Amino acid sequence: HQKEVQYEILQKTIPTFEPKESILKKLEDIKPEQAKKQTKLFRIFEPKQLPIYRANGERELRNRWYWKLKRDTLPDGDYDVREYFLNLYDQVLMEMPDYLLLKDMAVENKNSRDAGKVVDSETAAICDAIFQDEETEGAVRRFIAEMRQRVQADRNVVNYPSILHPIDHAFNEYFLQHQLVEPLNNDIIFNYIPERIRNDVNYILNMDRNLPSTARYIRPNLLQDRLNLHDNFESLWDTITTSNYILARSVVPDLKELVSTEAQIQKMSQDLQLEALTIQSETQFLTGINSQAANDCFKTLIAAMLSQRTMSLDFVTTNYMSLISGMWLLTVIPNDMFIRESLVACQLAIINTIVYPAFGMQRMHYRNGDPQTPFQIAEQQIQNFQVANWLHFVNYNQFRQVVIDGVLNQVLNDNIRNGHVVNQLMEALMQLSRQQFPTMPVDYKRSIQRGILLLSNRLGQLVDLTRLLSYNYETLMACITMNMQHVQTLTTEKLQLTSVTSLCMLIGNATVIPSPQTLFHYYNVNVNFHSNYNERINDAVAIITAANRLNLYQKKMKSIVEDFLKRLQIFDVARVPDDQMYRLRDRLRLLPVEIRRLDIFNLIAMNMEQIERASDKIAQGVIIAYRDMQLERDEMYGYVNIARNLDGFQQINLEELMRSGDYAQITNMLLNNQPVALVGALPFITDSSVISLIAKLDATVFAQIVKLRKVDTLKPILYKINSDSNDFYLVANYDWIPTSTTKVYKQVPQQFDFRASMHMLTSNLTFTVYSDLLAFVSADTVEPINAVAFDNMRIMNEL
Amino acid sequence: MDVLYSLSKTLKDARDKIVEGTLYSNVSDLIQQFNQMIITMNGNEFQTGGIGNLPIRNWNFNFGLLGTTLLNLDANYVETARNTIDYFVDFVDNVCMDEMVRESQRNGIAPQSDSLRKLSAIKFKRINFDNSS
Amino acid sequence: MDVLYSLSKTLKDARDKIVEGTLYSNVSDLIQQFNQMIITMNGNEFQTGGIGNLPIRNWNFNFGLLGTTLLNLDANYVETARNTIDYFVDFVDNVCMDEMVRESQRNGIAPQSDSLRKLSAIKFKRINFDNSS
Amino acid sequence: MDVLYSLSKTLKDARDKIVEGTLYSNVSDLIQQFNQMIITMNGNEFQTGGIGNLPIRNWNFNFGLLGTTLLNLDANYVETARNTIDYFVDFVDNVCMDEMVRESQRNGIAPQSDSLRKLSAIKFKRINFDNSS
Repeated sequence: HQKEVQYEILQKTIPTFEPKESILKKLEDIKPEQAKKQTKLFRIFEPKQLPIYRANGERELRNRWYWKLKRDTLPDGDYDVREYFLNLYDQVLMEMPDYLLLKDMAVENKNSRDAGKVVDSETAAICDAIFQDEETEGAVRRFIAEMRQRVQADRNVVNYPSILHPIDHAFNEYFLQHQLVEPLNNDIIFNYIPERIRNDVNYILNMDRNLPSTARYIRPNLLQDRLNLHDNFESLWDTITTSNYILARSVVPDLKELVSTEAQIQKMSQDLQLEALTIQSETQFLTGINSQAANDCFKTLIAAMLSQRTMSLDFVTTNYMSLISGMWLLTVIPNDMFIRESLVACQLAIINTIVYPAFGMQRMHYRNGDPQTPFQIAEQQIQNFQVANWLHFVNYNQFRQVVIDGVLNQVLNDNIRNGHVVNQLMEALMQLSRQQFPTMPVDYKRSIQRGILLLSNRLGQLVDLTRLLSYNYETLMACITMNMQHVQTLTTEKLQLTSVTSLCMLIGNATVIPSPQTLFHYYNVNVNFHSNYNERINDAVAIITAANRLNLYQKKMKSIVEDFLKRLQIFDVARVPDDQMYRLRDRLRLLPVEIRRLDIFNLIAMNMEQIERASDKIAQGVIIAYRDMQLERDEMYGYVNIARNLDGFQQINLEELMRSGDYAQITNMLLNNQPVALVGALPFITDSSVISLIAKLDATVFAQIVKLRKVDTLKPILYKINSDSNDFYLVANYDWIPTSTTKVYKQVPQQFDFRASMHMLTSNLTFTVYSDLLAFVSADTVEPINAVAFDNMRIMNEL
Repeated sequence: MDVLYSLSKTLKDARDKIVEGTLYSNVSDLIQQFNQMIITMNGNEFQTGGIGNLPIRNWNFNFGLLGTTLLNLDANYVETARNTIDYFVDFVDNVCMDEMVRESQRNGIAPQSDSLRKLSAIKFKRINFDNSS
Repeated sequence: MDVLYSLSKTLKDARDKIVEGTLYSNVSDLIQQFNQMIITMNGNEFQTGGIGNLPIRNWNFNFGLLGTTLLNLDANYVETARNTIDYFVDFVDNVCMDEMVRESQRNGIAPQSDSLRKLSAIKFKRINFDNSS
Repeated sequence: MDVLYSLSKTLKDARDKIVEGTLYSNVSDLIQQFNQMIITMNGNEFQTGGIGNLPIRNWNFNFGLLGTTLLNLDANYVETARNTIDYFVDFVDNVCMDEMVRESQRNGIAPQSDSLRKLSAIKFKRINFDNSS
């Protein structure tokens, strides 16, 4: 018992879920996305009143409207500020709409002369306050009682006025112009079903519902690979093929009207006698089950070929009845599907005790190394026409690599698509059923020559069985969207040749085909996984590209890839090895970005500076010149030491100072009183006191740097002195020019302009979005006795 | 010198590609260049001319960015960009005439005018565009 | 007139850039222009010739869009686009020969042929591409 | 022959568009072409010259891809690409001189040199770029 230990070491590096049949729920829970629809206009700013001051004076009897960033959650430090714009970037990604209908948002204008409307609830609250206050001019107050919507019921175009900031209009015009919604008719649905079902006689399809001009849909992404998973991701392609294996297994139909197994074991046990010399004598017969071997072999062979998952053969080499029926397995199903080490062990076992014995030849040794299979060596060794016609098909029996419609798929010959190759397997097996078998004991000779005529006498039932097996493989591969890439899988789904003997000796003449409700369901869950696969790539290559341009070097992109493989929902992500976890990463950052997710990153990156500099929490730098520069005048703050550029001073980055750790200049320039400008994103302190200005307060907060050796506690003062918040009389009554040492670098806001902040938005009136396009398709099926293959000739000619 | 060619290349392309009715994806990469010209050039001030009868002019740049949100460009978007291009294309004429008129004997391959010496800083190197002439 | 140059510019680029084996990102913005030509031109009908020995031909446009889903272009994608380009490039020859042959004395700068007067509507202005010649 | 023009077109554009300080969106589609040159050309080996006094040289390609993660290109990104362009542009000189020097009488329109016969396989067809000359 080392065998269960050595297999477990290989299993722990594979992300397949351990109950293997629980994957089928995880594939059928992937839903197509719901079409979004918003109810608000995406506002970042808002207009708010704010008191203003005179030159060297107090508050006058009026106010002004300014543009203020609502919800100021801006942190400090240059790394944390532009990390905040990555969480804002993802907050635009998860909530952008797929479509917009502005009539559902419109609110009545209450100041309008006639029945006029505005676009939502806040632009009616803004324009009402403009109508009331005694400052707005006559051409603006008269206007907002006269601005009009335009409904235009035909053509479905509406127009509604809006009051938005120029940044906020930029995000809203992009949502209106670029939306994913496109019209539907009966032609697009007819070009949506696959090509074989479009041109089949066994299936009957038409349209039984009108679709108006109002109907719509969205096109799910259906792009190929982009990042190759089938060459170097060996542990990662294994769990993909076992998830297509379990899906295609539950789609193939059951067998119907088999041969009664009580009268089938009875003929087999008396046609070959079971007292000769053998030691099993009852362990030869395990083919008595029909709904559990012949059913579970017919499902195994088709689902392994649709999923391109390799197979391995299980047999007992003393059982030859399990070995004769392996001659039919190899002449129908291509040898690419099997493990090479298990193919040769089954080919050599047919030949050692059957092929060579049939002609008195000496048994061969293989010296397990060559490119030549045992069928390939035994072919130019035998000069018999009837056998070497069969040995030449069976080794050059492989798939054919060629595309349809953009999908590369693996297909086979003509002679397996009809049952014509079985007419050679007859002759070849029958030929050696008369080989006199020299040196063989006649007891064991007659038991093996009669066991071959158990199979050769069933010609008409195996010609039709491989005629049905090829049709069910052909029909179900119309609903494949990804490529059928062929590569040897790390683990292997196992075949028992007992199940093949149970399939060969029990089949009847009953035709089973996939019903269209099964053909459509298998097509939906292939598109739903394939569209999920492309939408997650385009989400992962956007956050990697954003956090690189945004200079986030501590981002650690492994967490993006771990969140990538969770949302494909078929991966035990804690078992993926580390080299494929990193090889998957540097394939993501060599891909172009989708233009919808790129037109928004430019739309945010060109507006990072304006959002940051209207913040009311952070000031982005100080200067220190050690000389009594005077105090600036301002109608916002009264008197303030505000700075507006950094000219003639050394700019010293506070973040690069923090990361390096070696200061050595901030110590010198502060001990010896050097002029300096510290560029950062600090938070500040406001101050309304003349006594605190005379006491030289602002130059006493920088000695914390040299002792603590930290920058995170930097916090300077903003002198905002005026004639209402403090005791101002020291300014007004004496003759002195207000001076200070330091300035706090900060920008003033901009004020509400009505003409520059009113727009006219245009959308549709109404429509409906339909998902699940195949519900508009009526589907019927010809009676299964009358079913024909590609050559317009009936399958199951056995009746 | 390399950034003087890069100013003229994307003012030539701005009069050719930013036309009325064109699709936005045709000009989606030019506008990212033209907006990034303006950000570098704002706040600076220049002075050309002074030799011979060439008059002295002062230049000052305070402009706003272009919009990046339409699907097809309209006549508002063209006419608000033409009154920005026409100020830059007047600036480049007076820098090129200021440099063709001056000469030196020690090292003539260096820039001689006052404006082209100022454009040769590393602050202005981000305006650099393709060099295909 | 401006949209007659814009038809010929993106038929010249369609024979040059849409080649076999090329990467899709090289032609990702041309196909958005070439598909948006076709949407504007469908349903219309034209008539050229009639003066001298220049024969009368009737033009009618009913074509389908191009695919936008490959990674490298193959020989199916090229050969299905060449039999669309070859109908447009025959249309532009017969509009250009219809206009070089006509003249007026009152206002010669206006279009004179029947097809070029019809292309000067605001319906056809979305075909407009860069004007770099 | 078509892929020999396509090597020279994107080495001409690589010396023109990949400059210091330029924005990344200006060169975002050239680098996808230039990286896809390198993937096709690695592992192969060539041999030019041999006729007259033209010397025999052996060519071998083992290079790494370019980075696709900056916002503005810096002097590290330019100087690591110039020492890749300068090996390809030396290869194309010796293939073009190997072909201008040879001739045949049966079918002269076929390639004659050993390197240009090897570039005419379907493995090398993905290097194909626009054909505008």
